[PDB]
Amino acid sequence: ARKALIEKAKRTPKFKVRAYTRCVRCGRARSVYRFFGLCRICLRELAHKGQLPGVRKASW
Amino acid sequence: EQYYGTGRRKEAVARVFLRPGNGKVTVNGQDFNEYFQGLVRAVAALEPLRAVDALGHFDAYITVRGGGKSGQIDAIKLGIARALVQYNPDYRAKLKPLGFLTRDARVVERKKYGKHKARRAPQYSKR
Amino acid sequence: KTAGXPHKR
Amino acid sequence: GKGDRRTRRGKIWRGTYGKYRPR
Amino acid sequence: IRIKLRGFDHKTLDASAQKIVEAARRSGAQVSGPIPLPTRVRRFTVIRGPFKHKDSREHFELRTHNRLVDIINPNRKTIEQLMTLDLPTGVEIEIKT
Amino acid sequence: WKLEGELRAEVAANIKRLMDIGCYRGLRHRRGLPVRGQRTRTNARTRKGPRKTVAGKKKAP
Amino acid sequence: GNKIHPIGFRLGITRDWESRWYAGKKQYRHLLLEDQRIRGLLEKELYSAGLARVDIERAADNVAVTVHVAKPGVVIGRGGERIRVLREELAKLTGKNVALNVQEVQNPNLSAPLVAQRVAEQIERRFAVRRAIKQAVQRVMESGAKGAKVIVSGRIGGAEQARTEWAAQGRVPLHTLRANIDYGFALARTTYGVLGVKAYIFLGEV
Amino acid sequence: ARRRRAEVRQLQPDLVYGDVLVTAFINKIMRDGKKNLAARIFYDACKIIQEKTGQEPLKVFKQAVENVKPRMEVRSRRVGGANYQVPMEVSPRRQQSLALRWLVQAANQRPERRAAVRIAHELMDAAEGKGGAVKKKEDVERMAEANRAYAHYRW
Amino acid sequence: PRSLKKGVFVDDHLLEKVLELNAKGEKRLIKTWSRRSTIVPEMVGHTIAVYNGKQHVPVYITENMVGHKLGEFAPTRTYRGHG
RNA sequence: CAGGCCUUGACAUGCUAGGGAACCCGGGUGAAAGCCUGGGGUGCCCCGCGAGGGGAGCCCUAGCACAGGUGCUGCAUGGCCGUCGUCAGCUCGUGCCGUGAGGUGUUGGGUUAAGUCCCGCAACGAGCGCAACCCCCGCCGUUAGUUGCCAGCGGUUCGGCCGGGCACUCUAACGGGACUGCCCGCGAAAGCGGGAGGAAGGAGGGGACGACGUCUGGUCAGCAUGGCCCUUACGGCCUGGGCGACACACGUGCUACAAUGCCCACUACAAAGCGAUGCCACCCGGCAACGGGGAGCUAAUCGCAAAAAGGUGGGCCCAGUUCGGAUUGGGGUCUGCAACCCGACCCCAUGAAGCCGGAAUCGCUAGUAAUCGCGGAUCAGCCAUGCCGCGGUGAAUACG
Ligand SMILES: [Mg+2]
Ligand SMILES: [Mg+2]
Ligand SMILES: [Mg+2]
Ligand SMILES: [Mg+2]
Ligand SMILES: [Mg+2]
Ligand SMILES: [Mg+2]
Ligand SMILES: [Mg+2]
Ligand SMILES: [Mg+2]
Ligand SMILES: [Mg+2]
Ligand SMILES: [Mg+2]
Ligand SMILES: [Mg+2]
Ligand SMILES: [Mg+2]
Ligand SMILES: [Mg+2]
Ligand SMILES: [Mg+2]
Ligand SMILES: [Mg+2]
Ligand SMILES: [Mg+2]
Ligand SMILES: [Mg+2]
Ligand SMILES: [Mg+2]
Ligand SMILES: [Mg+2]
Ligand SMILES: [Mg+2]
Ligand SMILES: [Mg+2]
Ligand SMILES: [Mg+2]
Ligand SMILES: [Mg+2]
Ligand SMILES: [Mg+2]
Ligand SMILES: [Mg+2]
Ligand SMILES: [Mg+2]
Ligand SMILES: [Mg+2]
Ligand SMILES: [Mg+2]
Ligand SMILES: [Mg+2]
Ligand SMILES: [Mg+2]
Ligand SMILES: [Mg+2]
Ligand SMILES: [Mg+2]
Ligand SMILES: [Mg+2]
Ligand SMILES: [Mg+2]
Ligand SMILES: [Mg+2]
Ligand SMILES: [Mg+2]
Ligand SMILES: [Mg+2]
Ligand SMILES: [Mg+2]
Ligand SMILES: [Mg+2]
Ligand SMILES: [Mg+2]
Ligand SMILES: [Mg+2]
Ligand SMILES: [Mg+2]
Ligand SMILES: [Mg+2]
Ligand SMILES: [Mg+2]
Ligand SMILES: [Mg+2]
Ligand SMILES: [Mg+2]
Ligand SMILES: [Mg+2]
Ligand SMILES: [Mg+2]
Ligand SMILES: [Mg+2]
Ligand SMILES: [Mg+2]
Ligand SMILES: [Mg+2]
Ligand SMILES: [Mg+2]
Ligand SMILES: [Mg+2]
Ligand SMILES: [Mg+2]
Ligand SMILES: [Mg+2]
Ligand SMILES: [Mg+2]
Ligand SMILES: [Zn+2]
Repeated sequence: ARKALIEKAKRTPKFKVRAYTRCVRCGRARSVYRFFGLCRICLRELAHKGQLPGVRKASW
Repeated sequence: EQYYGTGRRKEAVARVFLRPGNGKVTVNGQDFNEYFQGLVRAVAALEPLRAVDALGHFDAYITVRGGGKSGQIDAIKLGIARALVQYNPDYRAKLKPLGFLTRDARVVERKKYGKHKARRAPQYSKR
Repeated sequence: KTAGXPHKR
Repeated sequence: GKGDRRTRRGKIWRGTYGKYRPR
Repeated sequence: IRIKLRGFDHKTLDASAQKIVEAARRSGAQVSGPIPLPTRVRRFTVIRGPFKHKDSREHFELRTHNRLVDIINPNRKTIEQLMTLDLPTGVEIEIKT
Repeated sequence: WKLEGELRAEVAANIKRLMDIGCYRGLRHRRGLPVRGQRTRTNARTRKGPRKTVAGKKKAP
Repeated sequence: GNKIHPIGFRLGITRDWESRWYAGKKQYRHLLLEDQRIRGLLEKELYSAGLARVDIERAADNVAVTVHVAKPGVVIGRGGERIRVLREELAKLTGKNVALNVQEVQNPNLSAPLVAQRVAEQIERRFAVRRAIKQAVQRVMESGAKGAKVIVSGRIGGAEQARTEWAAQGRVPLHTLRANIDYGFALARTTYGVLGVKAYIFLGEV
Repeated sequence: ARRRRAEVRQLQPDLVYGDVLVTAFINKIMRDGKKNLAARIFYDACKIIQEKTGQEPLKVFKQAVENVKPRMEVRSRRVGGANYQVPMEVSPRRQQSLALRWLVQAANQRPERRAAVRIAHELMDAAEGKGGAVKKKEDVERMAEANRAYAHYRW
Repeated sequence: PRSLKKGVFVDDHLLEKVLELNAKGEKRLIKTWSRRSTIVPEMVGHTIAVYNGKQHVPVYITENMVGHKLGEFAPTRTYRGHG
C-alpha cells in the first residue's frame, strides 16, 4: 500500500478532513513540513545538497 | 547638566542619567522604591557611589527595559558606575578594584537536543 | 523475524 | 495545584480560561 | 517613495540596498539610509537519522532579512532611473508611498 | 438542590440504568473499569483497584 | 556512518546554493517543487553530456537554469537544435520564461560529480574497482588539485560480502571550512545490486 | 576534581549587615531560586531574635554558627579492602558549610508553623548550646572520639 | 458532545429506512454500518443490526436507551477475562 | 481484521481495436465504494454553399505488453544514522633493523584540553584526526534612523501623542579587540605560577564540526537496490472495526502529599517565535468554554499578549485539610460529514490514592542544578504531562 496511497492523497477527498499531507518527493505521510512540502528526511538531503534556497545549518 | 552610562546584564539594558541633586532616583517614570518595592537586592544597584561617597550628591533619571527586575538591577549598578567614571575619570581606581566596571557575560545557556535543559539529562537506566 | 503479509509471526 | 482545572493555577497550566481565570 | 526589499542572502540584499540608495543619491534629493529591519528566522529541527535515533538532531534556519530605504523628494528623474537597475535574483523589492 | 442520600440515589439510578440497557458505559460499570475512555494497559488503579500480581513469562538458563 | 556532508557544511562560506531566489511562505513549496521537477528532467537527459551542476535563478514567471557541463555539444545540438528542443519541453512544464544557458567545465577531472560518474560508469562495465579508484585519484592530482579521495562501497567485484575501498592523495581536510572541497556522488547499478561512489576533490584554501 | 582543586566561590555580601557569612546562610535557606523569599525569612527572624532576647541579631547568628562548627569528623580510608572510620580534623571551609547546613535542616525539623520562627528559635537555642544542630555537632564529634583508635590512618 | 446548534446527527440513509417502516407497518430487521447514528424515538420497538467491525449485532430499541448512539449497544471487543 | 466490491487495475510508459469520446451537471440502487445509468456537446487541417467524412489534446470500453506489493532477506546492498568518542588516536612515503610476521617513525624526558608543542633519538618527512578558518553570547567603533528610540527644547485630549531630533536603547551588516603581546619568578625550551592593563586572560562561555575503524549495530517501512515470493491477489476501492484491549510486569514522564504552602484581589519585569479559508484588538450575550458583531495588520506598524515565579493587601491554621485533583453523575461549548468505541475544553456535583516512598537507582560543577512561565514545528481538532527552542529567579559543593 504505497503508490496507490501516494496517488489517493493528491485526489480531492470526499471530505476536507480525509486530506492529509504527503511528501512530494518520497511519499512520507509522516513528519511533513507544510513550508517545503517535504519530509524531515528529504528536507535534510536537499539542505546538505544546497538545493533549498537560503536554507543552511543553524548554529548558536 | 547630565552624566550617562549604559549598563547591560542578561538581556536587561539600562540607561542611567546622573544629574547633581538630593540623591533622588526614578526608574521608568516612577520612583526607585516604587519600581523595586520588596526586592531586597534593590539596594545593590546604588552601590558604586558608596565607593566614591557620592551618595546624595546625584539625582538619577534611569530607564530600563528587557530582562528581569534583578538583571535590570545589575545593569543599573554598571550604568551609574559607567557614568561616574565619565563624570570623573579618576574614579577608575577604587571602582575597578571593586569590579564595578565590568559586565558579566553570564547568560542563559541554550537548551540542546537530547537533554531536558542545557545540561540536565534524561534519566538513565540500563535495561 | 519480521511480520509482513503471509509471514505473520 | 497545577492539576486542578477548577483553580487559577490549573487554568494557567492547561492554558485555558474560565470562571476561575477570566480575561 | 517607500522602498522595502527582502532576501535570504543579506550580502545580495545589502548590495541592492546600496545601489538604490545611490540611485537617488545621483538624481533626486534626500535618501533615508538603508535601515536594517530585524531578521525573521524560521527554523527546522530534524531527526538526523532516517529511523529511531531520536536524541540526534540537526538544526536548519531560513533567514529572511529586511532592509528599508526611503526617498524623500522623488523628482521623476529618479523614478525613471530606478526602472533600469541590476537587481540580483536573491532579492525581491516592494515600493509604496 | 437534592443533596446527601437523595443525590446518591439518582447517581446510583443513572449508573444502574446504564447497566440495564447494556450500553458501552454500563458494561464498564459492571466490570469496574474506566468509563471515560482511559488506558487500561497500565494505570486505571483508581477505577480497577489495588494490584493483583500474577506470575509472568520466563527466560532460558 | 558519522561524517557530515561536505557541501551543506560549507554553504554560505565556500559553496553557494544551486537554487538562488527568494520566495514567501505562500508559494515556496510550489517553486521548489518546480526546481526539483525541472532538475529531474535535466539530469535524466543531459547525463550523456556529463552534467556537473544545475543553477536556478528566478525573478517572476521566468527562470535561469544555468547548466554546467563538460561537453556543451549534447546540450546545444546542431546550431542550437537540442538546446531548443529541450528549452521547448522545459517551459512546457514551467509555463514560464525559461532561458537555458550552457557553461563549460574548465577541467572536468577537477569536478567531483564527474570523477564519481566516471568511476560509477567504469564499474558498471565490470572494471577493476581497486584500479579505477587509484587512476581517478591519479587524474585529479595530475589535474593540479591539492588533494583527492574516492570511496566505493558495496559488493565490489560482485562479492557476497560487501566491502568499502578507497584511495587518496595529497590532502583532503573535511574539518576545514576555508578549504574548497568539491563533493559528488554517483550510484552504479550492477547485475548484483547497487554500489556507491563518493568523490572528494580538494581545490584549495581561500 | 582530578586536575586542580576547585576555587571557592566568593559571595556578594548581604545588603544589610555587609557580611558574607550571612549571604551563605541565606543561600542554604533558599529553595528553587527564591532568594527574595529566602532573605526575607532570614531578616524577619532577625526581628524576632531582637525582640525575644534583646541581643544584637548578627551577634547571635555568628555565635550559633560557632557552636555548631565541628572540629573533628569520621571519614573512610582503605588499607586493603577494609573500610575504616578515621577521625579527621575539619577544615575551616567545611566547618562553616556543615554548620550552616545542619542549622537550616535542624530549623526545618522544628515544630513552629512558620519558617522565620523556626530559624529564629534554632539560632537562639544554638547560640546557647542547645538545639538539634548542636546535638548533631556533638554527635559527629563523638564518633570521631570513639574511633580514635584508627587515628593513625589519618593523612 | 455535539453542539445542539447543529442537529441531532443521523446518517439519513438509516433514518430513511426507519420512517418508511413506520409508514408501512413495521417490523423488519435493519442492517446498518452507521454506529455513529443517534438513537431516536422513531426507532423505539424495532431491532437494528449494528455492525461492530465483524458482525451485525441485533439491538432491540427501548425507551430508556433513546438518547444514546447505536454503537453503544454493539460492543466492539471480545474479552471474557484472563486466566 | 471483518464484510461489500474492482481485475491493464489508483498510477507509469507502448501497441492496436471499437466507441469515436472532450468537459460540467444529474438519476436508480447501495453503508459507501461500486454496479447501472442522462443530459450540456470537440479545436487541428481539411473535401466545406452540399450529406459531411476522416486526422488529432484528451476521454470511454475491449485486448495485450506491463503496472502494483509498508510481502521476505539490513546474513546479498547504497544511502543515511547510532555507538565506542570529541576519546588522541589511526596511518602512509622513503630510509634503517629483522629469515619472517613485523619493528622503527608514533618510543623516551618535559608539556598540554589534544600524536599540543619543546628537547632527545636511525630516522627524515608527509596524510587523516587535534587545533584554526564558520555561527550565537560578552566590550568598543563605523554605516544606517522607520514601523524602533526620546537626551534636550516646543506644543501636549496628558499616549513619544504631534513638532523636532538619532544622542541614547535598539535593530543588522562591516570592522576593532586577546597574542601568554607586557612585568615578576621558575625553565634547556615548550610552557607553568603570579601580577598589570582591559568588557574580556591563558582555548573568554555555548554551538557547528565526529579520524582509520568497531559493533556481520539500526533501517529492504522514508527512498533507493540484487535476489526470492504474491498476480481476478500478499495488488486496488470502500464502510465499519482494530492500532486506545487488560489478572499483570518494566521504562520515560506529569501532578502531588502542603505553611519557604494553598486560595482571592490588586500590581509589576522578559526573550524567541508565529500570524490573509491567519492572528484577531475592541464591544455586546453568556458564570464560562464560546458565540455575535467588528477595527487593524500582507506585519520592529496591527494581533497572539496575560508572561509566571515575584511585589502589595487579604483569607485558610496543621486537619487527608481552603493539601492533593484521580474517579464518577449531570449539564454544556468547539472542531469535524461524523466525537459509541475513541477528542479537547467549560460549568455544577463527586473529592480516590497519596503524611515524602523497600532492595535499588538517576541528573547536574555556574548563570549550571532547582524552580517559574513563554513560543514553535506537526496540526480541523486533539489525548503535548512529549519534543526543539526562549528567557525570568537563581544556589550547594569539589579535601581528594
Ligand atoms: Mg491492501
Ligand atoms: Mg514504493
Ligand atoms: Mg489531518
Ligand atoms: Mg503529515
Ligand atoms: Mg541583543
Ligand atoms: Mg532556565
Ligand atoms: Mg519547560
Ligand atoms: Mg484545591
Ligand atoms: Mg497561547
Ligand atoms: Mg527522549
Ligand atoms: Mg553527534
Ligand atoms: Mg470518552
Ligand atoms: Mg477523553
Ligand atoms: Mg481519556
Ligand atoms: Mg481505552
Ligand atoms: Mg539471474
Ligand atoms: Mg549492517
Ligand atoms: Mg547499512
Ligand atoms: Mg538470510
Ligand atoms: Mg578535544
Ligand atoms: Mg579508540
Ligand atoms: Mg588504543
Ligand atoms: Mg618503510
Ligand atoms: Mg633488510
Ligand atoms: Mg639468518
Ligand atoms: Mg610496517
Ligand atoms: Mg621521534
Ligand atoms: Mg600510538
Ligand atoms: Mg608502530
Ligand atoms: Mg616503541
Ligand atoms: Mg600534529
Ligand atoms: Mg548612530
Ligand atoms: Mg574541528
Ligand atoms: Mg543483525
Ligand atoms: Mg533487527
Ligand atoms: Mg529489496
Ligand atoms: Mg523498499
Ligand atoms: Mg479506529
Ligand atoms: Mg502506539
Ligand atoms: Mg508524561
Ligand atoms: Mg515513574
Ligand atoms: Mg501554530
Ligand atoms: Mg502573584
Ligand atoms: Mg478526603
Ligand atoms: Mg489514607
Ligand atoms: Mg481540599
Ligand atoms: Mg457525562
Ligand atoms: Mg472519539
Ligand atoms: Mg498532613
Ligand atoms: Mg525524594
Ligand atoms: Mg516536595
Ligand atoms: Mg561537567
Ligand atoms: Mg510546583
Ligand atoms: Mg490543532
Ligand atoms: Mg496544534
Ligand atoms: Mg508547550
Ligand atoms: Zn520525503
